[PDB]
Amino acid sequence: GGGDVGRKLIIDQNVFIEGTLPMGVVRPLTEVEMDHYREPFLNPVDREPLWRFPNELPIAGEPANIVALVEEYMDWLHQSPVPKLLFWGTPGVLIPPAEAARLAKSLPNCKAVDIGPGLNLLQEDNPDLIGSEIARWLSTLEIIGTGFPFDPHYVEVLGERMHYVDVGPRDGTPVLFLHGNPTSSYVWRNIIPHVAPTHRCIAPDLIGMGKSDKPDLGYFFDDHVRFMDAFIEALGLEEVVLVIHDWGSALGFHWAKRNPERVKGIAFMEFIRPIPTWDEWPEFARETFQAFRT
Ligand SMILES: [Cl-]
Repeated sequence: GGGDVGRKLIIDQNVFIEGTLPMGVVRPLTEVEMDHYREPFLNPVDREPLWRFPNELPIAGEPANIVALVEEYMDWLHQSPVPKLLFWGTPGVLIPPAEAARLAKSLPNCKAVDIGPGLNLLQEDNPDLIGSEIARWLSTLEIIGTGFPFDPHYVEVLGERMHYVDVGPRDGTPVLFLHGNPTSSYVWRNIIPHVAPTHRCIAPDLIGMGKSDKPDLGYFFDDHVRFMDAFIEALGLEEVVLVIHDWGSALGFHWAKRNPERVKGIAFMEFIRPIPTWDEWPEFARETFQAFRT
């Protein structure tokens, strides 16, 4: 029946972690890094978000509700004067170089930065360029390590505990870092130290991911929207700068569309846009993502 093939891969065999995660990094992840990425998902039942996410991707018009939501935030982004910083690599996964270049020209107030060879987790291939460029860009606004040496923070959100990194000073505009699938705040570990000297860095683990709680949800995008909206409010955030990636970019752009006065800049990379046909998905990943959605 529907879903059996993709669930066997992602839920039973843990393919998103053991296979697709390496497919998203140009360099080889170390065993220590793999173990940090594996930690939330040792129990197969906890792998639901890893499977629902690729089934939410807006590919070939489906699911229609996600396609519409993403089209809406992309239209918002095209009409917004907010400062934008777009990182891209070659060949990319979600964003081919030609699309990055086009968006750098068509989006208002947008600087683009080539990180060199990159797939999906650009932060793993060139953290020092991404971090240093974010830090320089923040200084203009009108506002590779394997460890995770951050003090834990936890906040109750709609009755569920969410984990986050929170470092840097409390007397400015904070920078909110949003990860995607199948990562956690760990993906930002080598970016945050470039920013923390000047700006507060807040990096939550999405519900069901990282060190956040694992409620019995379907882990649709709607669930992530609800929990991230409530996380932001539970921290009392007013205005923010966003640094977003992958499904975290869908969260960040959708939040910005709904809260435009509160977004003072967006840095983004390997982000969710509508993929009109399977031909626009990279061949090396096409049979994999088709199977995930079977
Ligand atoms: Cl995904």
